[PDB]
Amino acid sequence: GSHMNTENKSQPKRLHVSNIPFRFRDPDLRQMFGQFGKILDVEIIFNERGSKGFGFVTFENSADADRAREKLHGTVVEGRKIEVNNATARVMTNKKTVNPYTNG
RNA sequence: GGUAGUUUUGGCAUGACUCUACC
Repeated sequence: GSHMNTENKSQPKRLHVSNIPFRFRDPDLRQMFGQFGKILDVEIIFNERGSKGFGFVTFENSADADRAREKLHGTVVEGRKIEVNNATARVMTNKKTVNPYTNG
């Protein structure tokens, strides 16, 4: 038995990226990662301080995601050697608290 | 109900609350 299966959870894959500049944004990220396959979404982590030093990227499927991972893992950008990984199970994401449109 | 910004406190280590808008 397992916590999930590849029957309904997902279609794309997702990639953690560490040690990136605090001065990168979602378009600065996808510019490097998109040379291996189509980006579908991007995420950056925020205490207050901007980027918590890492971000994530969403790729059209795993067989093009892992190409970026084996290539960009160890690349130094603005002097900082980045890591590239599979993402590992998000928080209870709930940026949908209230709006007039939600029911009436 | 569907999407984006306003801006960092500073290298934090696998995820985001919070603020301002649009719809």
